[PDB]
Amino acid sequence: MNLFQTVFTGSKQALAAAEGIVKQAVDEKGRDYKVAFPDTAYSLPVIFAATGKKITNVGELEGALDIVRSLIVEEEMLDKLLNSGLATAVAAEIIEAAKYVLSDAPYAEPCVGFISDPIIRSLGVPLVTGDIPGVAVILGECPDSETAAKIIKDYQSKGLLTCLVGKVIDQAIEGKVKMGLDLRVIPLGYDVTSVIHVVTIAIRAALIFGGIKGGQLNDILKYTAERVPAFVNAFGPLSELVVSAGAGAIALGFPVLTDQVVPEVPTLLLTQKDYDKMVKTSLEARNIKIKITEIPIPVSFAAAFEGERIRKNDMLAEFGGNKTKAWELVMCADQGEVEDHKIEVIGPDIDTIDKAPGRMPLGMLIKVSGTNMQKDFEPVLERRLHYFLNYIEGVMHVGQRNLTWVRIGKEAFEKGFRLKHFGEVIYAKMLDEFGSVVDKCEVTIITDPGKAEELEGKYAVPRYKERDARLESLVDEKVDTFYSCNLCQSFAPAHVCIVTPERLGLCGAVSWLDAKATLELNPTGPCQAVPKEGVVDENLGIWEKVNETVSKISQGAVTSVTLYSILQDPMTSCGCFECITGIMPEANGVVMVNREFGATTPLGMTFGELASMTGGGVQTPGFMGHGRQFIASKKFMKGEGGLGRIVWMPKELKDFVAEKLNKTAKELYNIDNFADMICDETIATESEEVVKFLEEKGHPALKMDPIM
Amino acid sequence: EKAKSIDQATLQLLDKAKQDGVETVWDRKADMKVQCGFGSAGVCCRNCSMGPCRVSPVPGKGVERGICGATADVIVSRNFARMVAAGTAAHSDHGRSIALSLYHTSKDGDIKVKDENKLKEVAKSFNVETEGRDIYDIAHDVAKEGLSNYGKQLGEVTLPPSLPEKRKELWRKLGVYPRAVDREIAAVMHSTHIGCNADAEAMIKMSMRCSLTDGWMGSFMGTEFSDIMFGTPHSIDTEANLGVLEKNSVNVVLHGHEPLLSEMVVEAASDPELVELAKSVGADGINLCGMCCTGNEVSMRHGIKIAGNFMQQELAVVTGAVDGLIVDVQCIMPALAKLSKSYHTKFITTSPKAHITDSIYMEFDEENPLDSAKKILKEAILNFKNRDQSKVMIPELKCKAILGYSVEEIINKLDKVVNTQIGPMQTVKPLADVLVSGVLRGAAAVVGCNNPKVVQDSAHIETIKGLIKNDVIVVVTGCAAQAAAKYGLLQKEAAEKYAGPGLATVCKLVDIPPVLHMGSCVDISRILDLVGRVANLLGVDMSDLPVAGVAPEWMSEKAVAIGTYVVTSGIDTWLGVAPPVTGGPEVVDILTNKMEDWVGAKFFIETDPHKAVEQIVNRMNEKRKKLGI
Ligand code: SF4
Ligand code: SF4
Ligand SMILES: [F-]
Ligand SMILES: [F-]
Ligand SMILES: [F-]
Ligand SMILES: [F-]
Ligand code: NA
Ligand code: NA
Ligand code: NA
Ligand code: NI
Ligand code: NI
Repeated sequence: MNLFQTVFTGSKQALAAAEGIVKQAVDEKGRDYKVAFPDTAYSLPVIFAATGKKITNVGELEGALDIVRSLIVEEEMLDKLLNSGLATAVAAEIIEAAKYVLSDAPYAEPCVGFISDPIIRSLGVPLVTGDIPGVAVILGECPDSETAAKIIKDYQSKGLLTCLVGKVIDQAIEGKVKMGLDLRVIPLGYDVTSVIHVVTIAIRAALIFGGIKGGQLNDILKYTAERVPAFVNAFGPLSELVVSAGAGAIALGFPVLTDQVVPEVPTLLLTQKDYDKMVKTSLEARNIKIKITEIPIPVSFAAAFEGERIRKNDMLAEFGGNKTKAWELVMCADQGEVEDHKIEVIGPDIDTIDKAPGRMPLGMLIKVSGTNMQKDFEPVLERRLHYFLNYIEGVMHVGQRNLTWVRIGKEAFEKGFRLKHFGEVIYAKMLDEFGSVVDKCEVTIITDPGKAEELEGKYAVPRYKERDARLESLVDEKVDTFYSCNLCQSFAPAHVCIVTPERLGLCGAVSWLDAKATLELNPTGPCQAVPKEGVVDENLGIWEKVNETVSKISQGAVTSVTLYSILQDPMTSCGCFECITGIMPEANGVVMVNREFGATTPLGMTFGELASMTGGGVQTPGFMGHGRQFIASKKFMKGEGGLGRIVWMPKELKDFVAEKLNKTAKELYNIDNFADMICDETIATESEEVVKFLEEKGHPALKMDPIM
Repeated sequence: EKAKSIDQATLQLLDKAKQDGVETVWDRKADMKVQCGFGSAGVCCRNCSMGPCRVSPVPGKGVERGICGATADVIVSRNFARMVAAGTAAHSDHGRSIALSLYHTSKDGDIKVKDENKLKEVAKSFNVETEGRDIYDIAHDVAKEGLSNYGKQLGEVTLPPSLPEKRKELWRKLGVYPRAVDREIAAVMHSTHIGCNADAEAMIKMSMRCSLTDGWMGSFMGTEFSDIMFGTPHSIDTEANLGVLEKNSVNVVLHGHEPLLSEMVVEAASDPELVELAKSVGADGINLCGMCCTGNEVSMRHGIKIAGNFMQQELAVVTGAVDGLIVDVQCIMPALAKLSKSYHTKFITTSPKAHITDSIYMEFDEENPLDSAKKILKEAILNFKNRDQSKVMIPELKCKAILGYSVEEIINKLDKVVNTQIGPMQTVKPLADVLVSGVLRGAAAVVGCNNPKVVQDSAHIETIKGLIKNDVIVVVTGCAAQAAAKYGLLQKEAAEKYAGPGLATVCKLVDIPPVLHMGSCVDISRILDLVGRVANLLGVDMSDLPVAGVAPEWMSEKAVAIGTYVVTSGIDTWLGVAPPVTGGPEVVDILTNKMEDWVGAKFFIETDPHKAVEQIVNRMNEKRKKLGI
């Protein structure tokens, strides 16, 4: 049968029933008996919202059938279907009203029956605050008492209000669920027409909170659709009458999810036969997001857990550093190339290793499918992995791509932590964070040595090379806009990073193109655009609008910033810099120490000691925190003298930047042996010894201008 | 007495044309006065020098048969056939050039592959391997296999996947399954020779067989390959009508059809030398404007402004602001050569397929396409020095329009209303559902030309406005689409303005206008791709869906071929201009009745658009009842 005729037929059936019971009314009690619901100032709310007229006696109830007849034009056009759906609703209020005129107490517990106005007020304010995210009008019969309780307890757990009508009330009491207003589980009645008692919840909610007047029906329907979050779940075989009632929910704005095969209408009438995932489709169909995403991992998850410090004596497993090859990757993929919620651990898990803390390789492959996802968003999704994982109690994550470093603790394993939980966090958070641009997620955590090698140079390296290639072309002068990120104000409140093409974010994981993309996904996000205007000095990089926005975002703690200078008004540093640059006056230059290097530097300090002299969002002259790729930058210390100031690095920093740095040296008319002139820890580590090394090699910094 | 147009800018310039003393297409239609009723009925034949013969369109009276013995039905059906053969050939050579350009794509060449995903998907339809192969070896293998669809003498032809298998086996049993494109054009031309076919049914069946090589091959490959090389269209904003011409900019108007030239002119209009040159002659910049299909082709992909449609091409020159009129082939009124003698406009022909006397021939070198477009554009920019700004009259009338609605983009837009945990993504299911449910009563394609027999754009606008009022979503191509663009229907605001309740709801949910501009007239293949996808998704054939096509103001033989393949594919077609068929009653019964028993659709000839809208709605509801929706 056609869907319009299926609604019309039920609408006529609804009318026919109302004529029958209102005929019982006029015979037992005459046309002059009081008609009223308990504790309601709005008489018959559906009839009141439509026509602004109150119904008091039986003669008026009988006369209100003309309303249902006027709403029931049988023409296959969308508006006539909604009106016909309203007709079924009005006839439901009529039938229900007659129930209360033939019996003084027609409903007896466990069925609540009609809802009084004071309960509307008690229940309305948390609907405005969203403390109850939506209301779930579930009617019909589930194939199994277990499958019904499974669903109502799911809704109950989300905090939202669920209302039962039909056989499910008997299935829910069988399923051990407990009803009550404080339990947010209300049974209306066994008859189909008692759905009108949740419909009168939303309508009376408009008349009280929205302050709209009776008879402003189209303004009511706008309030019910936009404000009150309702959705109806129809289970079991669907009669023509209940399908008609479903049209009424469409009229108020409520999507109708069902398990019965039915002619679907997008965002309005849908079939979901997988009961386990029915709650998810319903919440989405009503655009309902729960305040806290569900996490299957047992260990605690919160933002406060980030930044926790795990020492060698408390760690269980360590991945990354200069010790192991560990990488993470996020790449866009086709819809058929990924299976949703597919978690795979290839290699030794944490249960296999029962010995002392050891080091495993770690390759985190994250395949994502999206309708509007594109290749320019992959670094944005990769960035959140650091913030996703560190939130988990007992695990620590730093680094960016293949230079990552992960530590898991002994507490989480004693609490039953598994590598399977890694994908469970990434799967749920990627959806919650990016619920508009992401369709499916597939996570594969690799501790296998072969597959880690068989997935680094094959999918991880080419995605990085193409990534790092798109920035190599750009120069700060070519662009007209810089970006400001404040994500790390969680522990450095006065700190703001200004990302440029030639000055990457000091974490290394945020680029100028990355910061441009984060703004496209999140306009209310951390990264914000800053136009290159009001330039006062190009050599050191001082911009008037940059000083305007830094003062605002830092809440007046910073007044002026120079981008390409570390002595005059330097940009602050947070606490996630991969390397540190420190001023050495003896060598007329600066030294650079990386996080992984643990011995002393000629400044008489270690990286942990230098890190205490730069971070915290404090304007520190002579010290800066910066990423690894910023070393070979043309604009790196351009005011002081560029890369020519470096005189001391660890050997690991040399070998990693040998290709990138030699080229920037020749670009500044420095002989290709410039990477070799820099001193390292296999030569000398004290200024007394290093100075004579710099006098032997003929370092270009020695014959430069004094830095200060 | 009768109005010449419903567009004000069109009327304003028409008054200037009278003042300047120049001829227009309206004036020449008037000079023709009462046109010969024989040729208007199709009962005149000139297929041999025994004639010209003319038989009476009224059966039983006058001369009955031609000298060779051909009846009125024989003469009409043969004349109808050669129209299809012509329109087929028009789209044929169009797609053949596009396939040849694809064969000559290179990594570093002027023509490249821009939509790798589409090429890989099209290659699967031609059984061309794609795994691990260079993307240009693939494109060449696809081009070769597509070119074989034009002249293969052995084996079967390759047809798109969205063509329902029910319809293929229907064609096979009816005997109209297509062969090679050029091979069918020759076949129709053969049987229409004197002393060959003399049976209306067999003659029409040949015409239907010919038209299939257009919609599902010539026009289809042309569109698919045009997307591969230039980019698949996506939703994009533009301005339409003659107000897009700027007085203080170099106005270069691209008229015609073949998109390679206009695609190269777009890229040539960004060459710093050519940008600096327009500034050196005193202008603000280069203002590219398109007309007709080459204007549609660049607007769908690059949002180039649409100057106007068919019967406006003369009026663009009358503004006195067109510095260059660069044309290729198809639907370039030869009057432009005489008209532009009265203005500084340089009227430049570029294709050896369409030389025009007294024009400026600048052959578009397809072996150096970008260099060649630059050479043509530079001539247009230099001609700006000869403009007389005192005689310039650019009407202050232009409307915003959204277009770029390819099948991929409509599917992409429909994904928004798909529940993440329920339905499938990247399908046409959302559209099928609103049709099955009845929220949308149906879908109607409104295509076609302009024709002086109809108030220009008036039948387009009334047909479209009436269909969207009855909750029938409307897709448009070609000059009808550009007529919707000018009027202001290609706007999301047009939903609450003109649409019925169901269409207005779908428009808000999908974030689309009630009228979807699906591109040029070879891009009608997108409509078949769409409808066929809905039929396949619902397990039915295309004759079973509530769909319809309308040609309210058609003129070209291309439209007759287009209308004929739309019907043979299974879609009812309404014509707003009577084709020359009234003389042969058997031909009339075939096109308007017996056609139903053959392919599940038939032609409708209705000149009142409001009546046509009734018929379309009623026929849709009729088909809906048969299907149970
Ligand atoms: S290092 Fe800078 S760009 Fe990166 S998250 Fe911290 S404040 Fe933002
Ligand atoms: S084909 Fe026959 S009717 Fe036609 S012009 Fe020739 S002789 Fe005459
Ligand atoms: F009851
Ligand atoms: F961090
Ligand atoms: F002029
Ligand atoms: F040719
Ligand atoms: Na295709
Ligand atoms: Na001229
Ligand atoms: Na018939
Ligand atoms: Ni930071
Ligand atoms: Ni930091």
